[PDB]
Amino acid sequence: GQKKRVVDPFTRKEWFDIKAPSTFENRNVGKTLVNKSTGLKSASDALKGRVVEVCLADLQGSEDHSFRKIKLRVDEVQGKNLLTNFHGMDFTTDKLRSMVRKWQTLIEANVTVKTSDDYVLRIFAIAFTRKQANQVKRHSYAQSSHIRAIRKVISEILTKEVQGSTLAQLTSKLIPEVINKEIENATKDIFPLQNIHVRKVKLLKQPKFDVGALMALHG
Amino acid sequence: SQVFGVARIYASFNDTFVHVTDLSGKETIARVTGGMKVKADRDESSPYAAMLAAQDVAAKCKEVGITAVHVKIRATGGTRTKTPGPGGQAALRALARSGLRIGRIEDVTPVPSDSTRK
Amino acid sequence: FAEESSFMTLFPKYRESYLKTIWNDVTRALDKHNIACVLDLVEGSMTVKTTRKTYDPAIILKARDLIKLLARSVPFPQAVKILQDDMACDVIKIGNFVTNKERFVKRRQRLVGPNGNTLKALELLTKCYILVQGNTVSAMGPFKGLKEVRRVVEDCMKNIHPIYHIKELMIKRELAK
RNA sequence: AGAGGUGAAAUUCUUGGAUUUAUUGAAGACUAACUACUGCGAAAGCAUUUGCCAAGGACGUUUUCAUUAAUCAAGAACGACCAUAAACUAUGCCGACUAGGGAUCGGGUGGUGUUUUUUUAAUGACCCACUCGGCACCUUACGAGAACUGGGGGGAGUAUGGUCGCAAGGCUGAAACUUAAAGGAA
Repeated sequence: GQKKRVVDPFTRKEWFDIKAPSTFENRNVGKTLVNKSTGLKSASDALKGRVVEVCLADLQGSEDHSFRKIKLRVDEVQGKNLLTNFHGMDFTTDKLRSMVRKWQTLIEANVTVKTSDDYVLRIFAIAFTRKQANQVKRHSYAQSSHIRAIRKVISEILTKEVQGSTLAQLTSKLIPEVINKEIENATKDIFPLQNIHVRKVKLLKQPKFDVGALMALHG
Repeated sequence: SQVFGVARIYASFNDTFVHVTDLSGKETIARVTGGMKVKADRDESSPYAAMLAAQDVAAKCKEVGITAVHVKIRATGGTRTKTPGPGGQAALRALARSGLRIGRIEDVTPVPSDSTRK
Repeated sequence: FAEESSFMTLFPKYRESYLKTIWNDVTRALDKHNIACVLDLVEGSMTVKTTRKTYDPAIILKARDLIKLLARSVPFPQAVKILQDDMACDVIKIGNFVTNKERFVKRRQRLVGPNGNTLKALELLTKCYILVQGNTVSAMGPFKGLKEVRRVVEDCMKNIHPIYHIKELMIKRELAK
């Protein structure tokens, strides 16, 4: 039948840019279109549930985070800016596919933790069994009592590294991968365990807004 | 100095989709699929159809102001083929040939992780 | 051009005496496409990396397929047929079709065939290169052949014999010509 | 303004906006990669974490009971609503039977180097020898190895004055009628 005609919708979009919080280095991550702020559904309301999924290599400037994409959720918006908070962290799928090789065991743990705020996180971890130098046998499998003991010490150490961090302190904690060195130093009297990672931090529920804390996080 | 969008190339068998969105992924800058640029209904997955679709996507992208695109390429995935079909290389090649700078190519196919077959 | 891309797979230990011999030919075959690549034997890895002179954006994905094929133990002259545009990989997954190990290994040996006849006939009819390995079936080839071999392998893991599908392929070839 | 899907199409969804993208929520099923000639179970079978419940195995033992044991006919346990597959190229010389070899899984003993580490309680990983027991694999030496049922006897052919059937004619119309219209054939 008869369908519709056209009116160009990129005249009524607005180019808001996105600011990253002060936990990172250089923090102007990009821009975003949204419909212009008319009355009855303004733009600052059509935002604020928007996440951007950017790469930590850009958010830190150095290339040795070329994996590890992180998510920023828009919460405050002012001055044609977007004021974003830490909403997640992932790996790219080709990272963990570049890690998994057979004749070893992958131990993985995940805890449901609450930070020093009323944020709750499901934070994951993966860790691959290593064969030592001077090991002749090809396998280096774990004996599954060692898998329980390693998963226990991993769950204990990352539920201790949260509850003792804020989201600012925890994003600042998982920028220079230092929970990984904590896990490895805690684990090296059970099994060797090459390339421990955290692989995933999931926001589950967030406390309230607290605009002053958001603005203090930014600066 | 660039303005970055994201590509969202879905390169299945039987079809391809070049769908540039903004850096959030919410608002859409010119989704044109492969099956509308040439239509005999069997030629729709082709490198030629992906070439036409990606070229006019990049035209509208430089119209709106996007000079560079992060590329995220996916297959049909799930409990199915998991390989980027024939349009993916051609859509990425036309999106790079038509002016846009290319950043951060990443496979984003849904690896099903214990799927629902039997 | 392209800013930076890098992919990496990691190979099992027995392959390294082979990869060390074919490595100059991978380096030449990628350096005609302007891609760097390293072979790290102290971990057992292979990385492909987009250089500054890489003017093709989607060539790093074919180099990714190349190093993961050399990890999955196809030969090199059958492996660098992936760097050309009409070719693609596939890994059909057959571990999760049936319950008992007796029926599983008999259906997989039904896929390979008596003296390899079913596998070589399917390779000829679909113009593909198939490796039945473990509980998965790798394949390279054109896309029509890849869809053909996927439905043949999954139908062979269900109960219908692969020689029926091969007869239908011969019939369909003669009806297409 | 197409999307499925196909060798091509089609059924189908779609300006009440499909497909794609983003956020969110639910429902059912499953437990990818790690996944191996490896582990467990009487077999059928068994892969997310954590807890509880009982159980099983080998090993260790200068513990205890004292022939309680092995074998299988019988028998016992496991194995009115929405509908589904199974086998399909395969293999080897059998048992009372000798040594082994490399690897691997579980336990144990010894050796003395590196990963470990320290005055919170333990618990390691690897290497080497020995050893016990497993799923397998590659060789070896030596032995009578006999006293859900229903069946004729080889392979490849060849021939037929027998028995039992099928099967050719020849333009239809159209035969009692040398007969239309329309068609086949040339």
